[PDB]
Amino acid sequence: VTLAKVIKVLGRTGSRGGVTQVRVEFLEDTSRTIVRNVKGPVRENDI
Amino acid sequence: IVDPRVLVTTSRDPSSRLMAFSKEIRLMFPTAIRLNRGNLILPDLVMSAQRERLSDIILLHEHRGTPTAITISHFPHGPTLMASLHNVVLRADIPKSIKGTVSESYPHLIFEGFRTPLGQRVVKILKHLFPPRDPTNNAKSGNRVITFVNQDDCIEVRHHVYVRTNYNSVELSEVGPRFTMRPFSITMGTLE
Amino acid sequence: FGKKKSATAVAHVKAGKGLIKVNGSPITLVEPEILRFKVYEPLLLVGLDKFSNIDIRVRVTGGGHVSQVYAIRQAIAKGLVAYHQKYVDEQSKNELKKAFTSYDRTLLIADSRRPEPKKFGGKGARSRFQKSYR
Amino acid sequence: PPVLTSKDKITKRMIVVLAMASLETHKIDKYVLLNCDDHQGLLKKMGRDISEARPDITHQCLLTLLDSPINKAGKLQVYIQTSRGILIEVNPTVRIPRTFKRFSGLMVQLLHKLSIRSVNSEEKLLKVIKNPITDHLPTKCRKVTLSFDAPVIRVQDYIEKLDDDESICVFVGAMARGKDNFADEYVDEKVGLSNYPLSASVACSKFCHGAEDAWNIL
Amino acid sequence: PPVLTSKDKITKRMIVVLAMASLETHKIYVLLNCDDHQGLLDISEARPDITHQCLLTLLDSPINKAGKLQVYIQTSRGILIEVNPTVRIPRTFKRFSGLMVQLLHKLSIRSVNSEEKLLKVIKNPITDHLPTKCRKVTLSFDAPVIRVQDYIEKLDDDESICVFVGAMARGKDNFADEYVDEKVGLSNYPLSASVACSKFCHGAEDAWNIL
Amino acid sequence: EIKLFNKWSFEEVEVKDASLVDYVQVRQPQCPIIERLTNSLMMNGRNNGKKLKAVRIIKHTLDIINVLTDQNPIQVVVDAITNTGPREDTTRVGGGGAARRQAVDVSPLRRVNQAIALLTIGAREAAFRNIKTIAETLAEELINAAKGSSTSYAIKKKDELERVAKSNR
RNA sequence: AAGGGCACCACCAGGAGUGGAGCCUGCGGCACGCGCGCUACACUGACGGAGCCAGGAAACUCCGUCGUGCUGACGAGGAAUUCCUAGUAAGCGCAAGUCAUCAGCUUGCGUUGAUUACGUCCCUGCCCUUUG
Repeated sequence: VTLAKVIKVLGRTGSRGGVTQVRVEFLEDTSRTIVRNVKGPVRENDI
Repeated sequence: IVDPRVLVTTSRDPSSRLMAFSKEIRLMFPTAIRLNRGNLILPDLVMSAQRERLSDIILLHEHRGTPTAITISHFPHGPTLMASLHNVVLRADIPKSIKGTVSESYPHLIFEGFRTPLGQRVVKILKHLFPPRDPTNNAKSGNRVITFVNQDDCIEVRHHVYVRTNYNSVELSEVGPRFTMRPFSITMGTLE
Repeated sequence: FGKKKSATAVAHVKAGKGLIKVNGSPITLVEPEILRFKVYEPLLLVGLDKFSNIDIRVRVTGGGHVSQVYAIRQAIAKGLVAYHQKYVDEQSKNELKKAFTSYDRTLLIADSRRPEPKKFGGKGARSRFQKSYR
Repeated sequence: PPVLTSKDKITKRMIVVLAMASLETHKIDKYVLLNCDDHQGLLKKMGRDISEARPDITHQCLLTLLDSPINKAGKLQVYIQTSRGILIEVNPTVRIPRTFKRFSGLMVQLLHKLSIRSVNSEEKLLKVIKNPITDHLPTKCRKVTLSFDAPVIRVQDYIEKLDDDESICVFVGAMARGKDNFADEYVDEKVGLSNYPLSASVACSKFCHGAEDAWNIL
Repeated sequence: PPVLTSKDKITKRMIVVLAMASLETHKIYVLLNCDDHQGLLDISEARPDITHQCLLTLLDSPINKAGKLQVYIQTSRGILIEVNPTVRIPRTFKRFSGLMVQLLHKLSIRSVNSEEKLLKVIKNPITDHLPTKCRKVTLSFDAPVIRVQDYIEKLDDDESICVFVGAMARGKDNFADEYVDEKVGLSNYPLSASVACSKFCHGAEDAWNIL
Repeated sequence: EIKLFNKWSFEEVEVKDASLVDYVQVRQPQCPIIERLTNSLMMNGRNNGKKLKAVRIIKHTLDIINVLTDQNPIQVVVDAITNTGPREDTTRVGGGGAARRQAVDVSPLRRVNQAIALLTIGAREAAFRNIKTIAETLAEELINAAKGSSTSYAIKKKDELERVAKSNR
């Protein structure tokens, strides 16, 4: 579900940005939401 | 009609060994369903037949009186028959290399010892049970045959894969399962 | 009036006083307790509109324990709302009802579950015996 | 001094797993352990098990660990892990047999019966258990693989960094040679202990020493 | 790493001497030892495994690899052996015994090529072979416990350190009393001979920034 | 089916970091709200093969696990499975032979679940304190997961799973 | 070979599990091997009194005694491998077949009463084409 883009919010006005997700080597579907690290599309996700 | 679907139902006295026989005889190739619970008390068989849309059913039961008993049942009038079988612990297992095996192909049938007998029921049963899809077109590429032979009072169920050469030539290789059925109680349909 | 997964509880309805006896006892007791509430929680559950009322009570009996408990359950509020007008509420008996079932599952009708079915197999049902021919 | 076992999932402790241990019975009509002295003839004939028959290493390591203060202090348990995939738990109070001949006898018996029982007590001394090792391990446990080609560490320092409620599990290859990946699937990292190649036993003393220093054991 | 020998009497090394070593050949020759000669017999005077154990424990050490260690063996019958730091002692007791038996008969094990002597029987006492600045100590359960690292750091920049350990299963710590300056303990628990060896090696490796 | 209430009824409607709360009393993505967790804590307890007493278990484990340094009991139970889930472990590879295993989420309901039957487990595996209080091990361990929510002290593998899915990534 | 599908007799996610143990009953052998099981390693327990009720059932609830000590073979099982996605699994039990007596079987039947999934990825099977 490789986290899509990271469209945060201004500067210091965002506890954390959101992030869509699906999958490549498994699933595939729309999404966003729960996670607040700071990786990137370089990083990825799972389904 | 559509292909008849089969429902395998483990009875209250079904065990591991009998369940192994169920699994090998039945398989999702693909007109079959398995349940780990079932009973032959009743109207219950008619209930399961309607709710699961299965016109073929096999109950698995074992007591010392009737060990490894497989009660074949058809929704159509003229049904039930108990077929009990037993295996020897010394039988070697054929685990599959000979049979790369395409699941869902129309099996061939050979019956040795056809008559006349009130039996005829058994031939009718197994032909209705495993002949799957009824087509007008047949591709000649194999694969397997279901053989049933009468052995001076027991029916010998065997399954072979076909091999063909230019020597003729058909040769057979057994893939199992190998079953000797002992005939038990029978129920037959009314004329209506 | 309400049976539960092989069990069955009967409903008594005609206005009276306190002490609503289940079986022939008192929804004080009802001793297959632990979760002895969820019984006193239909009456308690009356927490939504009423406080206890002033009516009746009947006996249950079928299958086994927690079965029965869950039965007497509907049994009650499936009999507060009793038609009415002599039992439920002489008007708009959705008073309780929709309230006594905006967090219910007992008076909230019964569950489509019920024991049966096995298999020519092992235990039966679906759990077909464990075999491993060699 | 409470005896440590896998059942206990909380205590902070040091665990050594002798991975890739060479234990195998041998038929002849009597049983013995497959070993490079007796069976170098046979092994070669059959064109293999070249040094896959070094049960002595395991034997050495065991003496070395159990004889250690950290064991005497009850802050250490050991596990074995066979070439053939057999996992053993070793009761820390077991006075393992001093000689290899007597060791062999007992390992042959352990392998056939899956446990070794005290004649008076009902706790086992050795017990074959189910993989993976990671079920039996403490819940908060750091896991590492000893390796010559890994970054060298001072064990005393490596240990003082552990959360006060966090154990340490070390996998040693109880063998003469081989890739140090016998545990890649479980460990957090690999570490070296010396700029010199060590023997399994020595790696084991070195590590015990280190824990003994850091955990204040004399 | 230039090899340490009894001739070099200056260099600062650590020396371990395995005392009361059980190395008694038995005519049939092989090494006399519990396993085989249990029946034939007192088992305590026949524990060569302990020696074999310690030799592995000692020669495998980082400190020997750094060549600041020296092993000597002095049996329970007063035979004295200098071990060459670079000898790769047999790993199995059986092979060990073959070799150990031969050495006792021939008085030395020679390398199949080099002039060096992998193992040698030397004449007593052990004092005539140690370095001239050398502290003599005996290990003993019955003595004041110490931190090996601390102890080693108190040594003169020239002073070597020679510990006498008993390669035995049981017994009096007296075996080196005529030579020792001091007897000390490394633990609150009683240790096996080989474990006592690790302790010292490791503590001194630490003291000496090895490695 | 089939628990109770009262006994404290301290309903902390906050404490729910990350996602979670959007499933703190749920199941779906696959139940619904299988009573605010504590219906699964009490349920993951049926590891012999039958609830009730299990029900007791829970309850006792509760009155206990709150009596002892109260954090509103329920919020200790939430704040139990709260700061106590996995977070992007690995899972096979296939890209090799002879795999390797890469990591990632952690489908929430996971994080809750995979820590639920887990804390449940660590409990079950008494052996410390091998007392006689199932609900104690069940508590303390869950309490050593509230107070333990201060390291380590019972979960542990909690970390492991995560403090590992970093290197072999 | 290719390309693609379906399935808990196939994997994944887990659940319970046998394989270790004692006895059980089969298939061999003719001291011993392989299989289906029964009950156990115990504190969610055993043990006595008590509460109830199913298609004086038992598991089970309460009150009290034992003190995690082979107590009131076997210390949870190697390599393998079984089965199952909900009135299931799992546990607990009874009716019936068996019958003069005999159930560790079996077909059933109620009693308590989970955890699991986006599933398809790969190992096994099957299939459908094509391709020889």
